[PDB]
Parts: sequence; C-alpha cells; structure tokens
Amino acid sequence: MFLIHFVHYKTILQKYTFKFKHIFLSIDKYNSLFFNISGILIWLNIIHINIILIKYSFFILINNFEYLIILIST
Amino acid sequence: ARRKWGQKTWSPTATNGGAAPANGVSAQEALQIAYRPMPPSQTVEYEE
Repeated sequence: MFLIHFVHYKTILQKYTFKFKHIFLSIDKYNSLFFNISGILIWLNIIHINIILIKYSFFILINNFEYLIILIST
Repeated sequence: ARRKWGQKTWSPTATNGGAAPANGVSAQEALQIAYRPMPPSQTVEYEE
C-alpha cells in the first residue's frame, strides 16, 4: 500500500544545449592565376556564357585545357 | 550540308590574323563576337 505523498527537495534545472553557427572564419589562401578581364566567353557544348566589357582594342587568350575558354584583353 | 568520315571540304582564308588574331581584335570585330548568334528562346541577355 501507499501511505504518503512525498516530493524530492532537490530541484534540478535542465541544461539547455543548442548548436548555433556563431563564428564565421574561413581560410582563403589559394595558388591560382587571377586576371584582369575585359571579356570572357565560356563555350562548353551545353552552356555558352558571353560577358563583355567594352573597349577600343582587345586581345585574345584561348584555353582548351578543359573546355573552350576565350578571354578578351587577358 | 552533311559531312562524310574522312572527306573534308577545304575553305579559303579570310587573311585577318587567322581564325583568332594574336595581335589583337578591334571593337567592331569583338562586337560580333559579343552578340554571337545564340538561339534566343533559350538565351538570357543582360547589360548594366
């Protein structure tokens, strides 16, 4: 049988834990060629992208290493 | 036209720096490379 109704005197507090993205750090340190570009024309067989900034005279570099890449005035 | 395997039709030169001039390209020549004939039903154009 049950005689008494008793509660425990020690009160516990639930620790609220949560994972938030509070820090925003990134290691931006690469080894690559970066160009001044007055025009870039990316021709792969699916998608062609033509981006043109105007000038009086241009030059042409062409890269066929992965996909056709045409650069105007380097 | 239709191509055959092993048979190519030779075409004359334009005598302007080859197909891609290594010395440079003027503004009016690059204007035609700019507005190249893409099919306009699947093309987005944008200028700022």
